[PDB]
Parts: sequence; C-alpha cells; structure tokens
Amino acid sequence: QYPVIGIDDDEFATAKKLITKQEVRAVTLSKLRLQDDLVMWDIGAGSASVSIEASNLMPNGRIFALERNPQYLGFIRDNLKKFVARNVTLVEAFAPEGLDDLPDPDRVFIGGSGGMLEEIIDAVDRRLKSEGVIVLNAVTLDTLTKAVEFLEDHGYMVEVACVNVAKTKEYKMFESHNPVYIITAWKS
Amino acid sequence: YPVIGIDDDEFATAKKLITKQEVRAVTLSKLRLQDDLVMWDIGAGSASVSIEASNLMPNGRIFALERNPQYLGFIRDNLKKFVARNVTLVEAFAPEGLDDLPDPDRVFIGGSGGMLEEIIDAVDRRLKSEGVIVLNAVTLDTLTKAVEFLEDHGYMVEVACVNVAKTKGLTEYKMFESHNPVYIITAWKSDE
Amino acid sequence: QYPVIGIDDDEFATAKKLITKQEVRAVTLSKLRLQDDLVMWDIGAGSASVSIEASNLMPNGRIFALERNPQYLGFIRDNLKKFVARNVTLVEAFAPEGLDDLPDPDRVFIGGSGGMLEEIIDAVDRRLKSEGVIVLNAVTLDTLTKAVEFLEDHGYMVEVACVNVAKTKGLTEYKMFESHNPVYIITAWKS
Amino acid sequence: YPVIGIDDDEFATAKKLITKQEVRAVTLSKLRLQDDLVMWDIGAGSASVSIEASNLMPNGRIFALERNPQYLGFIRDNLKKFVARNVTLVEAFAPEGLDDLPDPDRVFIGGSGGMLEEIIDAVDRRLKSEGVIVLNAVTLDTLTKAVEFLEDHGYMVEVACVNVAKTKGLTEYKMFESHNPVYIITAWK
Ligand SMILES: [Cl-]
Ligand SMILES: [Cl-]
Ligand SMILES: [Cl-]
Ligand SMILES: [Cl-]
Repeated sequence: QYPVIGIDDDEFATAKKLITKQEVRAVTLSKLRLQDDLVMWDIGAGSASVSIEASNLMPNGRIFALERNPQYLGFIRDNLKKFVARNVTLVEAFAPEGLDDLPDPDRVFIGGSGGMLEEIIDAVDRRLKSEGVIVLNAVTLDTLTKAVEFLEDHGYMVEVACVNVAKTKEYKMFESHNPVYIITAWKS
Repeated sequence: YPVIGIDDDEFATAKKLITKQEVRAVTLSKLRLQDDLVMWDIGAGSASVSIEASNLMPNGRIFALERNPQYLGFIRDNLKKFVARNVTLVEAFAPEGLDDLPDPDRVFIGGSGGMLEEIIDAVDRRLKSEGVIVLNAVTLDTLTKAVEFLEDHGYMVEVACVNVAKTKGLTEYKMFESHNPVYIITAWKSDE
Repeated sequence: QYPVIGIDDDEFATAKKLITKQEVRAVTLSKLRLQDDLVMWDIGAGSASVSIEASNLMPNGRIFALERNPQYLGFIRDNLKKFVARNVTLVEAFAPEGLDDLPDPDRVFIGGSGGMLEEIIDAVDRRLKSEGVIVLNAVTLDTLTKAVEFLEDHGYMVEVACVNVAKTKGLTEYKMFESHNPVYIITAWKS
Repeated sequence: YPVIGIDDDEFATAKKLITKQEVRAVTLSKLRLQDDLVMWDIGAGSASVSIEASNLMPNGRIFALERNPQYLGFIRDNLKKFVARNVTLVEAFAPEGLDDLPDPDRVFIGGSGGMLEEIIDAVDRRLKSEGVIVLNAVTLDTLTKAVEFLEDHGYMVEVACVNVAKTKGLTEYKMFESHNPVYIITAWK
C-alpha cells in the first residue's frame, strides 16, 4: 500500500540529483491541473516519479513517460512494476523524436530536455490540445531563461514559482534542497 | 476543476486564512492519503485542504471542524461549489466535538484556537494504527510547542519549511512575490 | 549615533518599494568587495542607502551617486546631509548620460536602469578599472535574464545569489514570519 | 582583502563551521557596529565574524572566545593572515572566561557549545546600555531557546531567517545551490 501522492523518495529506484523530490513533485502535480481521462506526456521522465503519482491522480488517464538514457530506463522499468502504474507507458525516445506516435496531449511535463528545449517546446505547442497545460521544472538559469522566452514566444501565459524547501530529519538542523523553478504555461 | 491545484481565488476565504495552493499540495503529500480513510481537518478555515483531500479519497470520509461563524459560511459555500460531498462540516471548538467523530487515520491541524496541547492529546488518544498527523505552523510558538507535544507522545516528527515565490502580472514586469514561509510538521509512529 | 552598516531602513528619506532594504544592502555591500581608496559609481541611487553605507566602508574612497528623479534627488540630498557622507558626490543624470565626466570606477552598483540596462552595461564595461566589480540587484525575471546575458557578452564572470529574507517583527513567537520578495544580487568581474 | 565579504575559501575552517559570507554580512549589519566599541564573539569558530567586525571598528576592541583546539588553530592562522590586531583570542568555554573580559557593547553568539541559557544569562548581567546581542541559529532547539531566554530577560527580539542560493562564476550550467537557512536573532533593550 502506497499513498496516492507523497510516496517517499527512497522507494523509487533512482540516482542522486535525478528524482523530482516529494515536495516539489506535489507542487508540480498541482500545477499540472490534472483531472481523470486526460493524456499526459512526461518528457525526460528520469525515475518516472511524476508519472507514477500522476497515474494515481488520473486512474483512467493515459501517461506517456519518455526517457532516452539506458540507466534511467532501467529505473523506470523497476518503478512501474513496483508501483503497479498500469496506465503509464514507457517510451524510449530522445524528445522531440518519438512524439509523433503519441496521442495528442492535454498535459505535458518537461523534466529533462537533453539539450533539446527549444525543439521540444515547438513540437509540444503544435500538439497540445485545447485547455492544455505545460509544466517544466528548472534548476539552472539558462533553462529558466530560455523556457520562459520560448513559451512566451508561442503566446503562453507563464507563471514561475520558485520553491525552496528546508527540512529537519534529535538535533534538528534545517537542511535545504536546491531551489526548483516550476514553470507553468497555458493559453488564457 | 483539477483533482488538486484549485486556484486560491476560487475559494470563498479571508485574507491570510487559506492554505495556499502550493503548500496545500505539499500538505496533502505529507498526509500520505489513500482512499477509504477517515480524516479530521481541525480548524478548517475555508476547507481547501479538506476539499482537495476529498478529491484524493473519493470513498474516504473527511470531517472539517471550525469554530468561527464567518468561516463556517465560507466552508458551506465551498463544499457546495467543489462538490465535496464526503466532507462533513462540523461546528466545534476542538477538542470539543471530536467525541462523536469516528477514529481518524489522518489528522490535519490547520488552526488550534489556543487549544494546541489539548488537541494533540485528544488526537493522540484516538489516532489509528499507522496514523499520520500533519500541522501547518506559521508562528514560532506553534512550531515549538507542536514539535514538543508530539515528541512527548513518542511520535517521529519531521519539520519542512516551505518557501514559495511566484511571478505575476503578464509580461515585462515578471516580479517574484514571496508567500510567507510555512512550517509543515509531519508526525507518525515509527513503531507501527 | 549611526552604525557603519546596518542603519535602520526608517532613517533614510525614501518612498515605498524604493529602498535597498538593510539585509540585502549588507549582502550587496559584501559582494561589492570594497576596500579603501576606490572609485565607486551608484547608478539609479534611489535614496542612496547603498552609496552611504559604502561611504562608511571607504572613508578615503570616492562615490558617485547618479539619480534624475527630482523627488529622489531630494531624498539623497537630505540623506547625504543627515549621515555626513562627504565622499559621496550626487550626480543629477540618467545613466549612461552623465558618466563621461566621472572618474574611472573600480566598483559599480546598478540599483536602477530606467530601461537603459544594455546601454549602461556597455558604458560601464568600457570604463571599469582593472580588477573592477559590477553589482546589480534584480527583482524581475527580465532584468535578471538581460543582465546576465549582457555581462556574459562582455566576457565577465557572473555569480547570481538569490537572497530570501523572512522576519518576525515584535511579539516574536506569537508572530508570523513575513517574507520579503526575493532579490537576485548579480556580481560580475574579470577572471 | 575587502573590508567585508572576504571569500569563505580564504579562511582556515572546517565543513559547516564558517559563518558564510552573505549571512556574515547580514550578521555584521545586525550587530550595529561603530568604532571604539567592545564586542564579544562567543564560540568564534574560524573568527570570520570577529575579523570582518575588526575592519568595521579599527579602534574598537574584539574578544573572540574559543577553546576547541582545532578551531583555536584556525583562528590563530586567520588573525595572522588578515591582520586583525584589535582581536584578542581568549581561550575559554563561556560562561566561564567572560569574567575576565571588559563589559561588552556588542555580543555575537556563534557557538554556545551546550551552554546557551547560561551564556545569555551571563551576557545579560554584563551587557552595556544600548547593547546588542546577535545569535545565528541553525537548529530549531537553539532558535526556540534563544528567543525564549532573550525575551525572558526583557529584550525585544527580531528573528530574520536568511536563505541564500547561488550559482558559480562559470557560464556553463548555472545551477542555484542552496546554503542551509540561518536564523539571525537580534536582541536589544
Ligand atoms: Cl523522477
Ligand atoms: Cl483553507
Ligand atoms: Cl536606497
Ligand atoms: Cl567563522
């Protein structure tokens, strides 16, 4: 038995710095404005933690987890079978390659672009359904800069939320995670 | 409306009362919700936590306790608007009014009304096996005493300080505006 | 009767949202790598709180505070008199106009651009002394973006520090932390 | 070396010990320093706060208390490196060793070493009129207790939680890396 959202980060097969951590994952899910029956793309899925929890939010939605890295693909395989996330389909693809075969998306999360950010945004803009939402998480200045630029260029309203989290595990010292910029884009 | 992430301005609320959207999502995460559970929301305010919790537990039962008459009207209006039928609004000044409720799997404490120790004691007696208590604190006194009382009762306690800054406007002047920090306190028994 | 740095925000003649607030002001001064005998420009001075505290840190240094808003020039004239900042010269100008007549700077603080950010950065770059340091404070994404771009274009090493401050007033424990908006302090220098 | 804002890597220090430069600047700011004052730095660590405070008060008098042998090593190395002649290193564990110091105008508590309550009480009996106490706290326990004990003694307390995240100098991959939060607690009568 796992919670609907808020699965502990340690339960995912992952690498250091790869996982969308629990708290930011929850905010990311929230920004995606999910409802049942939608199609969602998770570009650069990593460990697929965002996909897995989104699948719990949309039991009859369809989630397409895209990842090109062989090590990460192994993580995802192990996770999808641990968490019984049957409405998630793993797709081996270097986005924007592999998107043409996917059904039109209501929701797109961009966890990793692999140097292809502008190309992914353009490809997604052409495919995104009416009332669609794009969410990206960014930890670097260049990705933050360029994502805001490219989304605004396509006429998206854009919100940027910078989320800082510090936690005590005794002696309770607050340890900070690095900041995550959750960028949310839609048509008004 | 989405399952979670309903815009703050869609709720009938007062200034400084609502559990704002980002922090709400983290709070629900920390609550470790699954369907069919019983949840108490003590000091419900606008009941935004109760309402999104109810979306995550369609077959669960949520009990939202609120003492303030102005906030009761907000709740009534919100429950109807968002169709949160599995939330029962309970008019009470907790720990009063907890007795008629079923034992909780999950308790969120959003407001104590000067009754923090008494609420934690009452909740601790009732809390089911593998239960989780979450509290959102914005003052240092609440943060200090909540950690102190929960640790007295043998709970494992995590504190997560969540700082959110967001842009708005439309373009050009995309300035980050900070929310005030919120301390999300999660307590559970390491035993169970 | 006033400290070297950490002068209360209230003691400056100022407008709402104008002042570089105390904590951020302190970090800004720290990033400015101040030592005595230097020339500093403070572009878009506001109330000149940055110029004033820098003046305490460099008593034998020379500071030029540029501002053209007539109201703010009043604030600066008041504040320079109140705090006895004699080594600060008020310059009535909207940068990059009014920079030509100034001595070559070792340090430049850009507190306000008036939409002339690129032109200000270009002007400053041509003039900045060896081992010089530029500091800017950005609150918008657009300023953050363009500043980093324009400074990297001119070949500077650029550090961005995002500073978040949340404070209790006065009851302290019975009293919510109130957050200031984040400030991006951008520090630029040649390696 | 600058008057304030000396790069953290220039001090002899250990992991997690130094008052990092941004927070150090805010701390000096909160200390309300002016020349000719007497300051105590209790649990001085690497003495980075005392050193930069020395620059702010050349004719002031700073007493840096430390008795961890490794940290005393760092301090001696640092004072020699930065020319901070108005800093006296005092080998002691507060509140003992405070009786040998002159009455302070300013007190920074950087490390209490389990003696927080006793330190605040001893400081309170000695602090000069218009004096300022500053403490940097990173645990909830220290935050809680400092605030309680300072208000117990009739101080007006400000707590400023400072979060700093920063990139590096290189253009390639500018990721914001967070320092842990620091609660800078300022107290005055
Ligand atoms: Cl992940
Ligand atoms: Cl609410
Ligand atoms: Cl100013
Ligand atoms: Cl130090």
